[PDB]
Amino acid sequence: HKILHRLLQ
Amino acid sequence: HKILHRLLQ
Amino acid sequence: HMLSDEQMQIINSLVEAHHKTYDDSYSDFVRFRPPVRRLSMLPHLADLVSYSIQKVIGFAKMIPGFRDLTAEDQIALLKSSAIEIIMLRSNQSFSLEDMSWSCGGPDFKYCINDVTKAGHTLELLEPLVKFQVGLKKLKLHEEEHVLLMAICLLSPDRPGVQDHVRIEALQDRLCDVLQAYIRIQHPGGRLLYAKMIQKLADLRSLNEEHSKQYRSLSFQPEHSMQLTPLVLEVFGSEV
Amino acid sequence: HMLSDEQMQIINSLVEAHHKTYDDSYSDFVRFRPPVRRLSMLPHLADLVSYSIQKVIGFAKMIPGFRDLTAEDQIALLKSSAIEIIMLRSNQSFSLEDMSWSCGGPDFKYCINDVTKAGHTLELLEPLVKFQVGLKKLKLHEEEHVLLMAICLLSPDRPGVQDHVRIEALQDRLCDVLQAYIRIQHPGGRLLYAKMIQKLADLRSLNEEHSKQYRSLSFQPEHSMQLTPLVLEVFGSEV
Ligand SMILES: C[C@H](CCCC(C)(C)O)[C@@H]1CCCC[C@H]2/C(=C/C=C3C[C@@H](O)C[C@H](O)C3)CCC[C@@]21C
Ligand SMILES: C[C@H](CCCC(C)(C)O)[C@@H]1CCCC[C@H]2/C(=C/C=C3C[C@@H](O)C[C@H](O)C3)CCC[C@@]21C
Repeated sequence: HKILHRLLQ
Repeated sequence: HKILHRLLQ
Repeated sequence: HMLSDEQMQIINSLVEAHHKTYDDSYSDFVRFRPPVRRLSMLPHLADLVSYSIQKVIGFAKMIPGFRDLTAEDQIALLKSSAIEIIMLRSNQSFSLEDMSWSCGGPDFKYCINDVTKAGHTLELLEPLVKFQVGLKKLKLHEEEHVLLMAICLLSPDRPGVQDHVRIEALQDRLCDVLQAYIRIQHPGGRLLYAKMIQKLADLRSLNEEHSKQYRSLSFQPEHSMQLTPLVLEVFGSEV
Repeated sequence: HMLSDEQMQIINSLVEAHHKTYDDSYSDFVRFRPPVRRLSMLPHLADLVSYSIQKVIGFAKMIPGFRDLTAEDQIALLKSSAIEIIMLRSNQSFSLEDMSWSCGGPDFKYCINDVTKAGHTLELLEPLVKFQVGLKKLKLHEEEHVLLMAICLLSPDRPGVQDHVRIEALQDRLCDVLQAYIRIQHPGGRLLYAKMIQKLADLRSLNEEHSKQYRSLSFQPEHSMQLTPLVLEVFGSEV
């Protein structure tokens, strides 16, 4: 979930 | 390596 | 009767958040991989979906109370609902006059033959367009469309969620706003709240069919290599 | 002295394979995500690299004897050598007159400021271009350029390989062809075989610097999401 997690700031 | 493997037919 | 201050700000917040994450000019579509008309449309449509996922996450982070759930539930609600929110938001571009999504010129006018050129069968396309013409006929105000999106995202019946209580509470505060809004600012629709909740069940079924066809695609490596990293993360099983 | 029949067919096979996988018109570049001139060039250049990886795999599958290695060694040789073959093949588009790669018009003319707009520092760019002008000055025939690519791919000093004997044998049959070719069909270069083998060491060092900077990029999720699935597979650790 790397990207999704960062995209949720 | 799913894609690389298929790309080597 | 009336809306309270808190139901006001929730409407204000969801409408602003939608305007910040939906561009009616579709001008970023010129940054995608171009369309081609063997699955020729798949790179452009993968880019489009991937762009839209970034937008729904933005909407999501601005839904009052969403930011308060744990990171797990936010990811859990986003992975399973994104395709449904994308189908909802895409109603803003769906024209009855041609049954296509008209995001610009002949380039970004997506008809039914372009969806099939992205590796999707009529089993998905046939109820998807019927959902679009059914949704379009409702002639929803801006506030109802945006309330429907947030209610959809906040369904507690999604795989992964753990705060069944906290997210079921937000989704009900949101339905309370939508039910109030229709009472105050929408005559000519006593069953409008029922036909909308109806659409949420329609989406559950469209979500299933799309995720079945995606699963097949994501195991054909020559096709999964056409997707983006975001698409592969959001629609792939990763718990 | 002369080339044998077998050294002939190996030259014939590698030159045909290169013509099948290198398009001097760069016409598929209009299918990439367009360039932008915050890392604006990264989507276009990721697409370009990803396209080039598909091409090197094609070249690889047509190198006589490569198809005979196990699938593991083919993957092992391709994952660690691809960036080097891409740097080699990109010499065909590198112009001395402007120190850029000129793949078409002002759109696909990649200068030094565009490489940095793809998140790569001068530590990579400074020896990379010096490798390009050093390689360009060699004025290699078609056969030598293609023999150099195959020799590079077939280095037994790569992580993952298991048939140290079988791939070290192919790489030496290939050097024997290249050494013979220069003897027969290339006067004005007694050290040409030595300066070429020199370039293979130059690439080892460029490969290190690029894979260091890529590693940093692939852990910044906002950047890794700009890459393609092929790029992430070829350049990521997956044993
Ligand atoms: C078939 C294909 C997905 C294939 C890609 C994978 C492999 C991931 O399935 C779509 C099916 C349903 C979701 C959104 C659909 C549409 C959205 C339109 C929008 C334009 C504007 O309204 C802004 C919106 O955010 C998106 C209409 C065209 C069809 C798709 C893209
Ligand atoms: C910096 C960037 C990679 C950034 C993307 C990640 C994140 C994966 O590092 C490249 C660095 C060195 C490899 C090839 C370079 C070039 C190749 C040119 C070719 C055109 C034609 O000759 C056909 C060839 O196959 C490719 C010149 C421009 C720079 C790149 C693309």
